[PDB]
Amino acid sequence: SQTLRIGYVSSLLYGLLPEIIYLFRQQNPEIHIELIECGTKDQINALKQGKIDLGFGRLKITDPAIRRIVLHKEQLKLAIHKHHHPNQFAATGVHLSQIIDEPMLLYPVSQKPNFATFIQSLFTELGLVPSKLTEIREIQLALGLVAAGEGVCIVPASAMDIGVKNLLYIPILDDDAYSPISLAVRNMDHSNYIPKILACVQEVFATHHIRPLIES
Amino acid sequence: SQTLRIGYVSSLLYGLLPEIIYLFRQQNPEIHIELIECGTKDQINALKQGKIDLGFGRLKITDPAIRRIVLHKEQLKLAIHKHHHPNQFAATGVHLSQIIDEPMLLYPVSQKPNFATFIQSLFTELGLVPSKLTEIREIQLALGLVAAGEGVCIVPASAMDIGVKNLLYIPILDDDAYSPISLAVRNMDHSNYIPKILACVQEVFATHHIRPLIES
Ligand SMILES: O=C(O)/C=C\C=C/C(=O)O
Ligand SMILES: O=C(O)/C=C\C=C/C(=O)O
Repeated sequence: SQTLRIGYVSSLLYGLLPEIIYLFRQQNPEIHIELIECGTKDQINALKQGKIDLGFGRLKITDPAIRRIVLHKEQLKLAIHKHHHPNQFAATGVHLSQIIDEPMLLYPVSQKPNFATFIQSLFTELGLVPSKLTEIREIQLALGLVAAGEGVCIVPASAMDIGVKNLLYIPILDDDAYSPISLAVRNMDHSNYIPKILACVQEVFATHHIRPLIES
Repeated sequence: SQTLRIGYVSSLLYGLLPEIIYLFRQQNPEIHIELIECGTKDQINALKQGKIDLGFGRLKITDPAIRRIVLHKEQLKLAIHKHHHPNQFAATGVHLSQIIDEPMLLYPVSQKPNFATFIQSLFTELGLVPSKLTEIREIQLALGLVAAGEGVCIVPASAMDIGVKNLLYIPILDDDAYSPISLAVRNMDHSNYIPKILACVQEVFATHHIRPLIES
């Protein structure tokens, strides 16, 4: 009769999160899990109100009532159509300064701060201004539009395996070009699903030769 | 100043549609294209009201005011977690009769008829009743949930390359196990974007050794 509600952002479906949940379900078959689509910002209130218990997000949205556990620093990639700027965009990587006059697809469409405002700030903190920004509802749609020819899109590396054809995923060479994956929990939540889900995290990361940023 | 509004269902982003739009955009750079997320049923009214001009769908939803142009018959696959029923579900394929007591994920959540009711009817027309059905918002989410361990999901073959890890895509051996991709247009629409988009279709299909069901 125990129900664990887990908030997640869409891009995490293409990474190791499904494996983490699968392992948790195997180890804890009595626990009913609800996977709930929820942005990192929206997870704050969702956690505070008891509407979710765990929140897997990608922004450093701090709150005294919330504990953030940083799991992994994922590198960012510029998604482009494979015939776009064969010479200007090297497969070895681009700096953000090179793509300022490209129509950029941001995502998702949601309460802010979110991944769109995060990607914007990467340009901003370098003194750069993208020429055109369009916010798209979800990551896979933004990638579909890149392939349809509506520009470029910065995504986490795990998005490389989203099944949209004819894209290249090019390294972003600037130092701040990472998206941290984190688990948010209520600060005074002492339920054992937290240490349990974290052990699943470390096990799955270990399988993939990833060292969690946090030691168990 | 000409704007072509194109309705599409999500799964088509992992197929040849983005290429078709990209080719059309190259050939017709003056035409502004809006890609609009829209179910096959909802496309009927959208086309009738002039809110879209072209509708790429996956159901035979007929209407006297709408012309349906069937492009491709795509085979269906059962998405499973790679460790689920190693013996019972052969990689060579399953019949729908074999999976009736599996929790099934349907998609999307939308106005009906839709892909969920379509998948249901495949069981129904064989006298079969799935033991549990849960409707999920979108295809990639249903696939994420399969990998998280919430059951199985019938998808078109092109969904095989959606980047969710640890899934197998198993043939469905029953005869009716296909999802037709079609273009819907207003019956009395004589705009040249129709013959133009169809020529793009045939060109892209040709590149991929696919013969359109309709000859140009
Ligand atoms: O907006 C956020 O809070 C972060 C990520 C959103 C979507 C994704 O990663 O798919
Ligand atoms: O519901 C429909 O009209 C057909 C397909 C829906 C979604 C998809 O293919 O992703």
